[PDB]
Amino acid sequence: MNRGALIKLVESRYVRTDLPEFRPGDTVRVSYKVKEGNRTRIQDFEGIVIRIRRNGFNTTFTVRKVSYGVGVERIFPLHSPLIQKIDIVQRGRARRAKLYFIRNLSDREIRRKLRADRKRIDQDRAAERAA
Amino acid sequence: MKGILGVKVGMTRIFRDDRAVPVTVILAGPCPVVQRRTPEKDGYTAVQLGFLPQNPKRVNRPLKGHFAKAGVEPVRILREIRDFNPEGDTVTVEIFKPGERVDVTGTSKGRGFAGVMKRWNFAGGPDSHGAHKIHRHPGSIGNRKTPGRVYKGKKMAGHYGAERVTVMNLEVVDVIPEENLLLVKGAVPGPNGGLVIVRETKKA
Amino acid sequence: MRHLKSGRKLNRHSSHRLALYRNQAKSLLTHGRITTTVPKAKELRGFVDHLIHLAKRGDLHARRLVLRDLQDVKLVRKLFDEIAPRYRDRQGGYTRVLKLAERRRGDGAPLALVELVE
Amino acid sequence: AKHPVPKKKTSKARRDARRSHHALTPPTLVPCPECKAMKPPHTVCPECGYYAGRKVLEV
Amino acid sequence: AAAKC
Amino acid sequence: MDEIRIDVMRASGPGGDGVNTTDSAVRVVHLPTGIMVTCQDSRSQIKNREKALMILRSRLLEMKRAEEAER
Amino acid sequence: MIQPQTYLEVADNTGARKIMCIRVLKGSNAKYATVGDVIVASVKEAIPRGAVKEGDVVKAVVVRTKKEIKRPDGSAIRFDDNAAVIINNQLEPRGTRVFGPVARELREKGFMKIVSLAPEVL
RNA sequence: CGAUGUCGGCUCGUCGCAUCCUGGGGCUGAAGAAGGUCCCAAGGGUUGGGCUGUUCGCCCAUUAAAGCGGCACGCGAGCUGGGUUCAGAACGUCGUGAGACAGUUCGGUCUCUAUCCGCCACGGGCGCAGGAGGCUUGAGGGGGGCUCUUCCUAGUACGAGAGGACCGGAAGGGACGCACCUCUGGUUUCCCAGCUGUCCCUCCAGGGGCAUAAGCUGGGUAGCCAUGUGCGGAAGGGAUAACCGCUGAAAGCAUCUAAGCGGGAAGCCCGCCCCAAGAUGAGGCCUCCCACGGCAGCCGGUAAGGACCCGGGAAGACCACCCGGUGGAUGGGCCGGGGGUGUAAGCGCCGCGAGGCGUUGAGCCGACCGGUCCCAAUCGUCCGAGGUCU
RNA sequence: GAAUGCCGGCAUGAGUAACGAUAAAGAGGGUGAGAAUCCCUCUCGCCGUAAGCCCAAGGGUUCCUACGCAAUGGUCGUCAG
Ligand SMILES: [Mg+2]
Ligand SMILES: [Mg+2]
Ligand SMILES: [Mg+2]
Ligand SMILES: [Mg+2]
Ligand SMILES: [Mg+2]
Ligand SMILES: [Mg+2]
Ligand SMILES: [Mg+2]
Ligand SMILES: [Mg+2]
Ligand SMILES: [Mg+2]
Ligand SMILES: [Mg+2]
Ligand SMILES: [Mg+2]
Ligand SMILES: [Mg+2]
Ligand SMILES: [Mg+2]
Ligand SMILES: [Mg+2]
Ligand SMILES: [Mg+2]
Ligand SMILES: [Mg+2]
Ligand SMILES: [Mg+2]
Ligand SMILES: [Mg+2]
Ligand SMILES: [Mg+2]
Ligand SMILES: [Mg+2]
Ligand SMILES: [Mg+2]
Ligand SMILES: [Mg+2]
Ligand SMILES: [Mg+2]
Ligand SMILES: [Mg+2]
Ligand SMILES: [Mg+2]
Ligand SMILES: [Mg+2]
Ligand SMILES: [Mg+2]
Ligand SMILES: [Mg+2]
Ligand SMILES: [Mg+2]
Ligand SMILES: [Mg+2]
Ligand SMILES: [Mg+2]
Ligand SMILES: [Mg+2]
Ligand SMILES: [Mg+2]
Ligand SMILES: [Mg+2]
Ligand SMILES: [Mg+2]
Ligand SMILES: [Mg+2]
Ligand SMILES: [Mg+2]
Ligand SMILES: [Mg+2]
Ligand SMILES: [Mg+2]
Ligand SMILES: [Mg+2]
Ligand SMILES: [Mg+2]
Ligand SMILES: [Mg+2]
Ligand SMILES: [Mg+2]
Ligand SMILES: [Mg+2]
Ligand SMILES: [Mg+2]
Ligand SMILES: [Mg+2]
Ligand SMILES: [Mg+2]
Ligand SMILES: [Mg+2]
Ligand SMILES: [Mg+2]
Ligand SMILES: [Mg+2]
Ligand SMILES: [Mg+2]
Ligand SMILES: [Mg+2]
Ligand SMILES: [Mg+2]
Ligand SMILES: [Mg+2]
Ligand SMILES: [Mg+2]
Ligand SMILES: [Mg+2]
Ligand SMILES: [Mg+2]
Ligand SMILES: [Mg+2]
Ligand SMILES: [Mg+2]
Ligand SMILES: [Mg+2]
Ligand SMILES: [Mg+2]
Ligand SMILES: [Mg+2]
Ligand SMILES: [Mg+2]
Ligand SMILES: [Mg+2]
Ligand SMILES: [Mg+2]
Ligand SMILES: [Mg+2]
Ligand SMILES: [Mg+2]
Ligand SMILES: [Mg+2]
Ligand SMILES: [Mg+2]
Ligand SMILES: [Mg+2]
Ligand SMILES: [Mg+2]
Ligand SMILES: [Mg+2]
Ligand SMILES: [Mg+2]
Ligand SMILES: [Mg+2]
Ligand SMILES: [Mg+2]
Ligand SMILES: [Mg+2]
Ligand SMILES: [Mg+2]
Ligand SMILES: [Mg+2]
Ligand SMILES: [Mg+2]
Ligand SMILES: [Mg+2]
Ligand SMILES: [Mg+2]
Ligand SMILES: [Mg+2]
Ligand SMILES: [Mg+2]
Ligand SMILES: [Mg+2]
Ligand SMILES: [Mg+2]
Ligand SMILES: [Mg+2]
Ligand SMILES: [Mg+2]
Ligand SMILES: [Mg+2]
Ligand SMILES: [Mg+2]
Ligand SMILES: [Mg+2]
Ligand SMILES: [Mg+2]
Ligand SMILES: [Mg+2]
Ligand SMILES: [Mg+2]
Ligand SMILES: [Mg+2]
Ligand SMILES: [Mg+2]
Ligand SMILES: [Mg+2]
Ligand SMILES: [Mg+2]
Ligand SMILES: [Mg+2]
Ligand SMILES: [Mg+2]
Ligand SMILES: [Mg+2]
Ligand SMILES: [Mg+2]
Ligand SMILES: [Mg+2]
Ligand SMILES: [Mg+2]
Ligand SMILES: [Mg+2]
Ligand SMILES: [Mg+2]
Ligand SMILES: [Mg+2]
Ligand SMILES: [Mg+2]
Ligand SMILES: [Mg+2]
Ligand SMILES: [Mg+2]
Ligand SMILES: [Mg+2]
Ligand SMILES: [Mg+2]
Ligand SMILES: [Mg+2]
Ligand SMILES: [Mg+2]
Ligand SMILES: [Mg+2]
Ligand SMILES: [Mg+2]
Ligand SMILES: [Mg+2]
Ligand SMILES: [Mg+2]
Ligand SMILES: [Mg+2]
Ligand SMILES: [Mg+2]
Ligand SMILES: [Mg+2]
Ligand SMILES: [Mg+2]
Ligand SMILES: [Mg+2]
Ligand SMILES: [Mg+2]
Ligand SMILES: [Mg+2]
Ligand SMILES: [Mg+2]
Ligand SMILES: [Mg+2]
Ligand SMILES: [Mg+2]
Ligand SMILES: [Mg+2]
Ligand SMILES: [Mg+2]
Ligand SMILES: [Mg+2]
Ligand SMILES: [Mg+2]
Ligand SMILES: [Mg+2]
Ligand SMILES: [Mg+2]
Ligand SMILES: [Mg+2]
Ligand SMILES: [Mg+2]
Ligand SMILES: [Mg+2]
Ligand SMILES: [Mg+2]
Ligand SMILES: [Mg+2]
Ligand SMILES: [Mg+2]
Ligand SMILES: [Mg+2]
Ligand SMILES: [Mg+2]
Ligand SMILES: [Mg+2]
Ligand SMILES: [Mg+2]
Ligand SMILES: [Mg+2]
Ligand SMILES: [Mg+2]
Ligand SMILES: [Mg+2]
Ligand SMILES: [Mg+2]
Ligand SMILES: [Mg+2]
Ligand SMILES: [Mg+2]
Ligand SMILES: [Mg+2]
Ligand SMILES: [Mg+2]
Ligand SMILES: [Mg+2]
Ligand SMILES: [Mg+2]
Ligand SMILES: [Mg+2]
Ligand SMILES: [Mg+2]
Ligand SMILES: [Mg+2]
Ligand SMILES: [Mg+2]
Ligand SMILES: [Mg+2]
Ligand SMILES: [Mg+2]
Ligand SMILES: [Mg+2]
Ligand SMILES: [Mg+2]
Ligand SMILES: [Mg+2]
Ligand SMILES: [Mg+2]
Ligand SMILES: [Mg+2]
Ligand SMILES: [Mg+2]
Ligand SMILES: [Mg+2]
Ligand SMILES: [Mg+2]
Ligand SMILES: [Mg+2]
Ligand SMILES: [Mg+2]
Ligand SMILES: [Mg+2]
Ligand SMILES: [Mg+2]
Ligand SMILES: [Mg+2]
Ligand SMILES: [Mg+2]
Ligand SMILES: [Mg+2]
Ligand SMILES: [Mg+2]
Ligand SMILES: [Mg+2]
Ligand SMILES: [Mg+2]
Ligand SMILES: [Mg+2]
Ligand SMILES: [Mg+2]
Ligand SMILES: [Mg+2]
Ligand SMILES: [Mg+2]
Ligand SMILES: [Mg+2]
Ligand SMILES: [Mg+2]
Ligand SMILES: [Mg+2]
Ligand SMILES: [Mg+2]
Ligand SMILES: [Mg+2]
Ligand SMILES: [Mg+2]
Ligand SMILES: [Mg+2]
Ligand SMILES: [Mg+2]
Ligand SMILES: [Mg+2]
Ligand SMILES: [Mg+2]
Ligand SMILES: [Mg+2]
Ligand SMILES: [Mg+2]
Ligand SMILES: [Mg+2]
Ligand SMILES: [Mg+2]
Ligand SMILES: [Mg+2]
Ligand SMILES: [Mg+2]
Ligand SMILES: [Mg+2]
Ligand SMILES: [Mg+2]
Ligand SMILES: [Mg+2]
Ligand SMILES: [Mg+2]
Ligand SMILES: [Mg+2]
Ligand SMILES: [Mg+2]
Ligand SMILES: [Mg+2]
Ligand SMILES: [Mg+2]
Ligand SMILES: [Mg+2]
Ligand SMILES: [Mg+2]
Ligand SMILES: [Mg+2]
Ligand SMILES: [Mg+2]
Ligand SMILES: [Mg+2]
Ligand SMILES: [Mg+2]
Ligand SMILES: [Mg+2]
Ligand SMILES: [Mg+2]
Ligand SMILES: [Mg+2]
Ligand SMILES: [Mg+2]
Ligand SMILES: [Mg+2]
Ligand SMILES: [Mg+2]
Ligand SMILES: [Mg+2]
Ligand SMILES: [Mg+2]
Ligand SMILES: [Mg+2]
Ligand SMILES: [Mg+2]
Ligand SMILES: [Mg+2]
Ligand SMILES: [Mg+2]
Ligand SMILES: [Mg+2]
Ligand SMILES: [Mg+2]
Ligand SMILES: [Mg+2]
Ligand SMILES: [Mg+2]
Ligand SMILES: [Mg+2]
Ligand SMILES: [Mg+2]
Ligand SMILES: [Mg+2]
Ligand SMILES: [Mg+2]
Ligand SMILES: [Mg+2]
Ligand SMILES: [Mg+2]
Ligand SMILES: [Mg+2]
Ligand SMILES: [Mg+2]
Ligand SMILES: [Mg+2]
Ligand SMILES: [Mg+2]
Ligand SMILES: [Mg+2]
Ligand SMILES: [Mg+2]
Ligand SMILES: [Zn+2]
Repeated sequence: MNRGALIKLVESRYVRTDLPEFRPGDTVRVSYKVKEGNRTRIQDFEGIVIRIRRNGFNTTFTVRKVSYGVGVERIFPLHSPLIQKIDIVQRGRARRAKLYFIRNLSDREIRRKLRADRKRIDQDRAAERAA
Repeated sequence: MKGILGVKVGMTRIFRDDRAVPVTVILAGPCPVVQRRTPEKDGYTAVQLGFLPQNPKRVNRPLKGHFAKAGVEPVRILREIRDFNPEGDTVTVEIFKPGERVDVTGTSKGRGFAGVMKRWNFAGGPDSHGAHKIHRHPGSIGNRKTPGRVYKGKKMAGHYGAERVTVMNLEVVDVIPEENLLLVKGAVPGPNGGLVIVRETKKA
Repeated sequence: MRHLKSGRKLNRHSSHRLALYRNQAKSLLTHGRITTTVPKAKELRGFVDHLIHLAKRGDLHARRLVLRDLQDVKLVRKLFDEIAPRYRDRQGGYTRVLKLAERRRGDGAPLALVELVE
Repeated sequence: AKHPVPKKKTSKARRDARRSHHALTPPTLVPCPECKAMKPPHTVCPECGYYAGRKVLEV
Repeated sequence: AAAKC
Repeated sequence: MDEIRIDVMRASGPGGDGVNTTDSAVRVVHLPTGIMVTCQDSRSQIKNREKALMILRSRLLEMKRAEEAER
Repeated sequence: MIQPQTYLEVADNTGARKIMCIRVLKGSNAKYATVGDVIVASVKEAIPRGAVKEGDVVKAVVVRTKKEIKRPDGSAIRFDDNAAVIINNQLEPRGTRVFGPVARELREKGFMKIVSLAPEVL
């Protein structure tokens, strides 16, 4: 038997492909299905991806945003069915895979360290030219 | 009572009604009936299941005879499921349906010689304030001249794990019969690749 | 516990263990066959096979990679020009450990030969 | 600690009962198929230098 | 060594 | 005495193995008012219990005399 | 994960600025408080002339934690501070404004006035 | 008195019951709710802080409750040493003085090696009348045993109101236990990268050592883990305690009792989980070998089998256990995937330059999931029945 | 037959603690009856206000060369104060 294969076979019915690739440093908008008392509504959470810990189906990414003077971080399963969509808001470029250090940086400092990833910005604009 | 032999494949989680559900996958079947214990012949009721086919070049003549009386290919494991008389000649994952509760029996992970802190969750000792070479020690093990001895069953360092453990009342989250797979919610004793036993729960 | 842990420790701290593997690599690659203790011989196969596989690649990058462990340009030159050609069609398994019959007298240690294969 | 110490001399009987586990097992030896000498299995013959049916070292 | 006083 | 609790315990200070092991100290508590008197003046719980009750009574009395005098 | 000695910011306008948890009001001996649990606390730091003053022993519900909160859907949420809203023994907030985001767990635990007052629920 | 180490704390508990809680009750000056009092009951539970060396006690905030005692006031060959309990010093006090103090004050050496019993783990031997490979019965042990809130019933019964049930039915907790690593969060001694100083290779470039037993720093797989996850306390059957009865004499009445029967506890037996046939009372079942040769014994060579040796293992201190040993995927290599790091070197281009851009998510790359006989588990050896009597 | 007697011998603890700084080793070649431990070469590591060098005190042949390995050397020894 191939145990890893079996596990992947169990997870295959739950894997998503509809979501855009992003990298730590990218500013992203996760549209998330939330229940509140009775109904379910879609709440937006937009922030800088500070982390993607990969484990195949079990990959999760962590998005950080300052919200009314308070920094909030929110961890999402990358293949959650609660995730309506993820919009790339902006392409930042980092020099490492985890950006925990931006938790102790000022606004202008984060602006300086994670700059516009011109290359992957142009790749984005060159795509969608698939008319 | 209904049972089946299995292999612990690994863990992961699925989503069910917008809930992430931790699961342990088990490769249960298929388990051919090799022997049936009956009140007349053996004094009790049980079914000896086989599991995992074996290299016939690795099965001695006593065991080959045991399989020949059954008409079964040589197999790696024989385990009885007590008080279980399956209808046919083969026991498969289909004996369980999603939503049933099961007890799973595995062989725990072996800690080897285990400290009193790991084995019994003792508090150990202080790490400063004068503590003298007793940070992970058990402390006193008794009284004085009365009784002048240590009780049997006293909690002490020693081997820990690699032991039969039965976790009970696990939700069967899914059955995938084409792959002989079983999904139980929660944790199951032992390593991946370890052999397990899945019986119908005794809770109610 | 040691569950699923790869790698002997050989009663050496981290920098001494790495230097041990490098020195045995320099000697194996130098003489083609060395005698050492059975546990050392077994751990060397992996360290040396990897170096010979990079030699089989032959690019400047592999040579620079191999030099980090071997340091000797003349030895690396022998690794690339004389040794790696012998293994061009061999899929790993460039080293062989056979065990000797007589234990070392001063400490009883079991010995083995390690050699490059034909 | 407070210096533990043997309470009684161990008797000849008790001392020698502790040693009932100390006898050496003789070395496992097989004949070399090349030169018929007794050597431990899975080692190169130290007498003729053969292993796996061929010469591996000089002796 | 502490004392029985 | 039914509204008086008497506590006995180890005293403080010198005494060696004596002070370590003897319930010579006494606390007497007037349960209605809550006021307490303590005594470890001697080595004897009995003498200390007596002196404690003496002082306790003398203090309650001075309270009762003070109320009637304010009245 | 709040416990006795833990300092919490006050996310309301009661006058209190820092409160120190002295008790987790969750049973006989709960070790930890998280979002939506009530605590008893000492008011360690306050602005002048507020409703509560330094020294007051108050109740509050924890609204934000630096230890992330796990949710049945597999997600989690984490805040930059540990914050609480000071309440009365009837669970109603004692201030009139709630500063900063609060955890959606407060809703499902019957702190609806607080959830209402909060500028964002996460 | 040729030494029985003395307070408190810590650790580890175990027992008693005169019971703090929880369960069951009778009486009540018991309307309800909440109490009081006594009876049964020791299964489980019995919080975190401030003060003080404290025990004790007070206080804060909670709790179902914050029980009381025994065990050399349990436990210093288990720890501590704040106190007590030597030698220094000082205050008060006493003494002419030297000195003295259940008076105070600051300080003041707590001993690596366990022989026997006991305890926790693990083997070796023999036994269990043939010799073997499996699978098991469970005598008898052990584990476990807590409890709260809210809601519905129902704002009903009860009560002037305030308040506010029984019974039954839901949901959610705290602490504890067992297991687990998918997620969360740790570690991850060399898996990747960045950085300084110095010395070296080989001058540039690119690298190596050392700065810890990782030089430092940012990260980090598997594993091992809790702060994370799953699950447990039962349900149910039986016999009881206090207590309440049915029928019922003695004793025309009465009586729970003398004959008989019922109900009745978190407790008792079983039930659940784990160990267990050295259970010498050594059990049961399925299967395999078989009357060998030589003077209830001996000795050889064998059978079924097993061991030795070897490659290993989420098994493990050794031992054991488990798997594999070329008819082989057991380890190592190699290969693919995962995963980590985060875009190698070299070259080209821009800049005076530090650098930047491109090639490029590149290069490197532990353990994870697989594949592949490239390397190594070569070749073998030794044990091992012939079955007592009735 | 006892004096924690005296002198000596031999047991037990026990194949147990330990083998004296955690600066660190690996291989190849030589010698020899015998080599982890001696010699040689290469690689590695450690000290470098020292763990290098020179005096004085003290020690008194421990210096050099050959030949040796019973004991001394905490193992071994072909080596050595
Ligand atoms: Mg997996
Ligand atoms: Mg910002
Ligand atoms: Mg920049
Ligand atoms: Mg770019
Ligand atoms: Mg198997
Ligand atoms: Mg298992
Ligand atoms: Mg585990
Ligand atoms: Mg311990
Ligand atoms: Mg623990
Ligand atoms: Mg444990
Ligand atoms: Mg502790
Ligand atoms: Mg503690
Ligand atoms: Mg601790
Ligand atoms: Mg420490
Ligand atoms: Mg000390
Ligand atoms: Mg100690
Ligand atoms: Mg220490
Ligand atoms: Mg101890
Ligand atoms: Mg004692
Ligand atoms: Mg004693
Ligand atoms: Mg006794
Ligand atoms: Mg195991
Ligand atoms: Mg074990
Ligand atoms: Mg268990
Ligand atoms: Mg359930
Ligand atoms: Mg499903
Ligand atoms: Mg399958
Ligand atoms: Mg099993
Ligand atoms: Mg361990
Ligand atoms: Mg360890
Ligand atoms: Mg491995
Ligand atoms: Mg390594
Ligand atoms: Mg060591
Ligand atoms: Mg070492
Ligand atoms: Mg060693
Ligand atoms: Mg180093
Ligand atoms: Mg060399
Ligand atoms: Mg060698
Ligand atoms: Mg060696
Ligand atoms: Mg080149
Ligand atoms: Mg490399
Ligand atoms: Mg060999
Ligand atoms: Mg050998
Ligand atoms: Mg030697
Ligand atoms: Mg030696
Ligand atoms: Mg000690
Ligand atoms: Mg001691
Ligand atoms: Mg000590
Ligand atoms: Mg000692
Ligand atoms: Mg004696
Ligand atoms: Mg002795
Ligand atoms: Mg004697
Ligand atoms: Mg004798
Ligand atoms: Mg003797
Ligand atoms: Mg003995
Ligand atoms: Mg003898
Ligand atoms: Mg022994
Ligand atoms: Mg022998
Ligand atoms: Mg009294
Ligand atoms: Mg006293
Ligand atoms: Mg005092
Ligand atoms: Mg005195
Ligand atoms: Mg006394
Ligand atoms: Mg006096
Ligand atoms: Mg104020
Ligand atoms: Mg103030
Ligand atoms: Mg003030
Ligand atoms: Mg407020
Ligand atoms: Mg704020
Ligand atoms: Mg005495
Ligand atoms: Mg004596
Ligand atoms: Mg004596
Ligand atoms: Mg003595
Ligand atoms: Mg007790
Ligand atoms: Mg009673
Ligand atoms: Mg009471
Ligand atoms: Mg009660
Ligand atoms: Mg009651
Ligand atoms: Mg009532
Ligand atoms: Mg009333
Ligand atoms: Mg009552
Ligand atoms: Mg009564
Ligand atoms: Mg009890
Ligand atoms: Mg304080
Ligand atoms: Mg205190
Ligand atoms: Mg106190
Ligand atoms: Mg006191
Ligand atoms: Mg109560
Ligand atoms: Mg109360
Ligand atoms: Mg208390
Ligand atoms: Mg005591
Ligand atoms: Mg006590
Ligand atoms: Mg004590
Ligand atoms: Mg001590
Ligand atoms: Mg003590
Ligand atoms: Mg003692
Ligand atoms: Mg003692
Ligand atoms: Mg002791
Ligand atoms: Mg003692
Ligand atoms: Mg002291
Ligand atoms: Mg002291
Ligand atoms: Mg003295
Ligand atoms: Mg004076
Ligand atoms: Mg006088
Ligand atoms: Mg005077
Ligand atoms: Mg006078
Ligand atoms: Mg005086
Ligand atoms: Mg004094
Ligand atoms: Mg006194
Ligand atoms: Mg004093
Ligand atoms: Mg003083
Ligand atoms: Mg003092
Ligand atoms: Mg001092
Ligand atoms: Mg010591
Ligand atoms: Mg012993
Ligand atoms: Mg004894
Ligand atoms: Mg014993
Ligand atoms: Mg045995
Ligand atoms: Mg028998
Ligand atoms: Mg027999
Ligand atoms: Mg058998
Ligand atoms: Mg059984
Ligand atoms: Mg039983
Ligand atoms: Mg018995
Ligand atoms: Mg119970
Ligand atoms: Mg109602
Ligand atoms: Mg009604
Ligand atoms: Mg009302
Ligand atoms: Mg109810
Ligand atoms: Mg318990
Ligand atoms: Mg556990
Ligand atoms: Mg685990
Ligand atoms: Mg994992
Ligand atoms: Mg993890
Ligand atoms: Mg993690
Ligand atoms: Mg990891
Ligand atoms: Mg590396
Ligand atoms: Mg480095
Ligand atoms: Mg450098
Ligand atoms: Mg350079
Ligand atoms: Mg260097
Ligand atoms: Mg250096
Ligand atoms: Mg160093
Ligand atoms: Mg440092
Ligand atoms: Mg690190
Ligand atoms: Mg980390
Ligand atoms: Mg990890
Ligand atoms: Mg892990
Ligand atoms: Mg674990
Ligand atoms: Mg936990
Ligand atoms: Mg639960
Ligand atoms: Mg009944
Ligand atoms: Mg009648
Ligand atoms: Mg009647
Ligand atoms: Mg009767
Ligand atoms: Mg009855
Ligand atoms: Mg009735
Ligand atoms: Mg019951
Ligand atoms: Mg219960
Ligand atoms: Mg069993
Ligand atoms: Mg058995
Ligand atoms: Mg018999
Ligand atoms: Mg018996
Ligand atoms: Mg038996
Ligand atoms: Mg049997
Ligand atoms: Mg039999
Ligand atoms: Mg039977
Ligand atoms: Mg065996
Ligand atoms: Mg092994
Ligand atoms: Mg293990
Ligand atoms: Mg073993
Ligand atoms: Mg051994
Ligand atoms: Mg071993
Ligand atoms: Mg063995
Ligand atoms: Mg087996
Ligand atoms: Mg085998
Ligand atoms: Mg073979
Ligand atoms: Mg074999
Ligand atoms: Mg393989
Ligand atoms: Mg492989
Ligand atoms: Mg296989
Ligand atoms: Mg290996
Ligand atoms: Mg990959
Ligand atoms: Mg990747
Ligand atoms: Mg670039
Ligand atoms: Mg490049
Ligand atoms: Mg470059
Ligand atoms: Mg470049
Ligand atoms: Mg230029
Ligand atoms: Mg840049
Ligand atoms: Mg990659
Ligand atoms: Mg590799
Ligand atoms: Mg790869
Ligand atoms: Mg590679
Ligand atoms: Mg895994
Ligand atoms: Mg193949
Ligand atoms: Mg042979
Ligand atoms: Mg004599
Ligand atoms: Mg005499
Ligand atoms: Mg004498
Ligand atoms: Mg003498
Ligand atoms: Mg003599
Ligand atoms: Mg003598
Ligand atoms: Mg003598
Ligand atoms: Mg002698
Ligand atoms: Mg001796
Ligand atoms: Mg001896
Ligand atoms: Mg030994
Ligand atoms: Mg010993
Ligand atoms: Mg030892
Ligand atoms: Mg020693
Ligand atoms: Mg020593
Ligand atoms: Mg040792
Ligand atoms: Mg040092
Ligand atoms: Mg040493
Ligand atoms: Mg050190
Ligand atoms: Mg050093
Ligand atoms: Mg070493
Ligand atoms: Mg070397
Ligand atoms: Mg060497
Ligand atoms: Mg050498
Ligand atoms: Mg050599
Ligand atoms: Mg030597
Ligand atoms: Mg020699
Ligand atoms: Mg050496
Ligand atoms: Mg030399
Ligand atoms: Mg210098
Ligand atoms: Mg001189
Ligand atoms: Mg001299
Ligand atoms: Mg001389
Ligand atoms: Mg000599
Ligand atoms: Mg010698
Ligand atoms: Mg000699
Ligand atoms: Mg001589
Ligand atoms: Mg010597
Ligand atoms: Mg010697
Ligand atoms: Mg020495
Ligand atoms: Mg010689
Ligand atoms: Mg000399
Ligand atoms: Zn031969």
